[PDB]
Amino acid sequence: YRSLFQDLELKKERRVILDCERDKVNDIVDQVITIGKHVKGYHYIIANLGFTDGDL
Amino acid sequence: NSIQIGGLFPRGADQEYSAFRVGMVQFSTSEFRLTPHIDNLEVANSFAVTNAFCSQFSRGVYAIFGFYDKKSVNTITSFCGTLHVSFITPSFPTDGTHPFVIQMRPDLKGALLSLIEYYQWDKFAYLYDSDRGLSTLQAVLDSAAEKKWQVTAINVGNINNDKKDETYRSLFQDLELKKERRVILDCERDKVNDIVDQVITIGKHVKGYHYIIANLGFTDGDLLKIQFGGAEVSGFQIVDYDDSLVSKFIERWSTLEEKEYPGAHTATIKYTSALTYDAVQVMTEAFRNLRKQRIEISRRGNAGDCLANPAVPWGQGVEIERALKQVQVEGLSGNIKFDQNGKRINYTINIMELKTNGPRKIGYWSEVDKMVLTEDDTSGLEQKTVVVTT
Amino acid sequence: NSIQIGGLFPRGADQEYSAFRVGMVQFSTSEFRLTPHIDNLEVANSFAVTNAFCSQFSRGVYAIFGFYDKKSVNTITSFCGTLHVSFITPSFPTDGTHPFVIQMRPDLKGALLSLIEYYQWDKFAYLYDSDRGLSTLQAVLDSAAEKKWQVTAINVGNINNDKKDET
Repeated sequence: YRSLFQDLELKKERRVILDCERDKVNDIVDQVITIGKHVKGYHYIIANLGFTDGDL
Repeated sequence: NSIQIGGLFPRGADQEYSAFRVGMVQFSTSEFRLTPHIDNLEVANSFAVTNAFCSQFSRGVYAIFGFYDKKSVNTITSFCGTLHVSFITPSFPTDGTHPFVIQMRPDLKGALLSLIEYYQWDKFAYLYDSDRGLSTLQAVLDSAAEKKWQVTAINVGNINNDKKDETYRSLFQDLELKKERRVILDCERDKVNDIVDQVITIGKHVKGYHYIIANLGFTDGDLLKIQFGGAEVSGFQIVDYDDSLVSKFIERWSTLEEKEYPGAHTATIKYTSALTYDAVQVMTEAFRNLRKQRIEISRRGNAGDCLANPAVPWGQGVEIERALKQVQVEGLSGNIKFDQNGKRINYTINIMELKTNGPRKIGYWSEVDKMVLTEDDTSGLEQKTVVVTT
Repeated sequence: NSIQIGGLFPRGADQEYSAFRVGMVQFSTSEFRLTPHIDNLEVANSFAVTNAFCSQFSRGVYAIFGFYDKKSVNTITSFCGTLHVSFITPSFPTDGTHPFVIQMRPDLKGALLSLIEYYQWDKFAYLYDSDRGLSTLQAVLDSAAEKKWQVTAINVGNINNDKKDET
């Protein structure tokens, strides 16, 4: 993910749409909290019916 | 000689008690084997301190070991200075030069005030736990008006454990009223990692911020969680793991049984556990020198009641206080030399910075040999300050 | 009833001991006359505190009176909260709400932080004796960052009595 998110910061995407299960979402959500790039400016979209089932 | 010593320990400090027993394995010589009167009692209640104290005072022990609270700082410095029994601790030093008080924690505010002058700050936030006293707060405020600094000093120990998540959002957003990119944290490694996770809660650990941890346990924190967060973390770790004397201890420490000795099998170690093992080296070298000087101190329970009015003690412990201060040994915390008051001297504090590759030394600080930088082969984060000739 | 009470007093506080006896003249009713176990001892040494304490604890007294040092703040709040004997003092209050601790000094930092807002200050010098604790220093610093104040806080109790003119 540090290989992936720093490649995402080559284009610096403030617009991320995640399409995973609520375990695999919260894996990637914690990787965003790992790199710490969940500050204002970014926008995130979870693409399952379990929006409240994540780590809100 | 079965030398009766003290065995006070706060409850939950069993890793320090584990390294206490490692010193009881390594430093129990054939000349004498030490006899600990183990009192795993509380530390905040001085009633719990006094009953463990006056029981060992009824034993006639010669060197009491443990910690002390900021409540029990004036219990230990009052009775031990009066009842002529030396006390050894890894806790924070006392401002008053009290007799019979030996203490394993070297003074950090000399390197700390020198560190802020290195980073050349003028206004910074200073969150602090008041449980180790406010003498470090008195140090940064006396240098605030001296070097024209604007300290944002807010206590954090007043926050109860019930709601210590919304109070930080009240606190950090008030810290973002002035937007402090310069935060110095003065807490224990549990209370540091509480506040560190509150920084990760608000997410303001990005580049631009700077953080300073103000204890000797810099590697004892949560380094991996904000190793790649973006901000710059700079601290002090006295346990130099690069030393072979430290590493061969870890080769004995990390191979211990974790079930038998709790918190031992991990390769990392608390500095309080390291200062505990260093204290046994000083205590053994003392009674080896009492065996060399042949000052026979054979005391039964003649001290006895600590409520004797007046309680006049046996005066041979004054030389035992002196012979502790005459011990100059090495160890896990470098050279261990004492003054005439029990404060550690001729030490060297290693300035440690958390980087992308992890913790990294940039310099060392001794008490009179001040902050001299240590070599800076910047292989990781390869920027190397491009020389522009003209 | 000859009610045994405490009689701890720091040495040199005899004017307070004088008004203590005026209360022993005025407020000694016919129902009961109080019995002070007078201990005019030191206040900095907790050993001197404990022997005067545990003697009256051997008496079985009901209300111990005196002062306390910032050294003996954690001697009184530890034993009296444990040994279930109430203590009365005119000394400065404790930050921790300890049991069996009664104290005659009302909190001044509420009027003090309100007074600086009345004079509308922004930068001031704050010399202080640390012997009454640093809770008043904690009050003015928590209102320093609150009201954007620049406190010049320098301790003065560290100055010894030998050279307290050139310092």
